[PDB]
Amino acid sequence: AAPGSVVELLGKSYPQDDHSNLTRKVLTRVGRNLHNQQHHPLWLIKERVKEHFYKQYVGRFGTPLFSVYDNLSPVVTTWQNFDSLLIPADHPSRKKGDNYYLNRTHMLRAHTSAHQWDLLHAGLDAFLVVGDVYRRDQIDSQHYPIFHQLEAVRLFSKHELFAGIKDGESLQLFEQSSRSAHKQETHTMEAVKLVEFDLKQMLTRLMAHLFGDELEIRWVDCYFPFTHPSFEMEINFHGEWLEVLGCGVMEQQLVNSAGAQDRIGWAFGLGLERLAMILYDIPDIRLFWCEDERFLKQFCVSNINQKVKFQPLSKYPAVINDISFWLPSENYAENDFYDLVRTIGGDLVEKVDLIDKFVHPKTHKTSHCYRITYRHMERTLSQREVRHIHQALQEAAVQLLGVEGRF
Ligand SMILES: N[C@@H](Cc1ccccc1)C(=O)O
Repeated sequence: AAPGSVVELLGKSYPQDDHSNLTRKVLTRVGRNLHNQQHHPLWLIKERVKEHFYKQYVGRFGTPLFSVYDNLSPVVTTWQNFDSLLIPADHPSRKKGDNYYLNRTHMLRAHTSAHQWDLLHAGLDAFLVVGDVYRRDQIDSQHYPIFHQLEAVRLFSKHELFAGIKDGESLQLFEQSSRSAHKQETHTMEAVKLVEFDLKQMLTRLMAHLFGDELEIRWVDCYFPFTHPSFEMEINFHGEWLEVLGCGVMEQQLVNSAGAQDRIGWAFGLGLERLAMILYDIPDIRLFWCEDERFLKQFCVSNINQKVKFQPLSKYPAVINDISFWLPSENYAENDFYDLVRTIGGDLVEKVDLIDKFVHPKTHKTSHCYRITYRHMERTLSQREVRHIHQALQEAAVQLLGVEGRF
């Protein structure tokens, strides 16, 4: 089960090192490209978004052709994923505990924004990126190691932005003042208000297209290193406000660095599983990855506009088991255990909760106790088979994570 190094992926070879933390299970998902699978719910959202840009977005010059990139390799450099987007070298979004690193220099993209700089650099004014993205996180019905994002970028020239106004040729895109909560230092408020208006009006119309003139949305001010001002859009769903996308006015240093210093732009990044789970009332993110026809056939529509009225699957009983152990001497991350659960338990596991931790005074070691909910999306799980999965996770935690079984 070692080496250890190398890792081979899509023909290329990645020497392992101190950053390397890809699990075999996660790599078996690379290439699957659910966003490209005809009649998959993620493919369906992608197509409806594409049609909206092609038919229903208007510009004064008028409206850009959005070139669509849904087949980019997820293997990116840390420069693509982080530095091109002005993300600081000490930013927590870079933590080994949160990202799948092939090694020091390469990784599975954590967001589709990892392609913004390159596509700008190629001179494109308007583009969509659709792709599988990869993040190390907890286990519950809303988190999965792979999910899918749709990115959009839209640049404006000065005369395009101000095209509707009389003395517009004296209005400008850029100035030299201060950054506020409302604008970057090199942007005029004249420009920012028009870009922000275009961004939100375009997203509101896309949501009305996807959902119907019924839904309740709200804009929440937030922060990203690569846009300013920035927002999340939240949809109220089952009584709770849920974020589905981040967006904002692109940081001018990013746009200038790619070679488009005569442009101002907006960008957004939407979570396809998050929206699909809301649009269709899909209760667990693991359903996107199952091949059960009770789920999948419901999204075979005659055309991408035939409304699908998702009928929820039966829920099957769960088996609950706890697992406690002594942490190794200062070398452990919660997300390592979560990776190992994914590896051994796979899609049998509905969630894992760290329920207890304490330090033992005589020994100085830390104990963790995790509660593991076993529940299959397609069938009832036998006590017998869960017992065997659980015992294997216990032994595996001892061999690989260096834990000491406390149970
Ligand atoms: N990349 C961000 C979303 C985003 C895209 C573009 C602009 C602003 C925000 C994320 O994954 O959360």
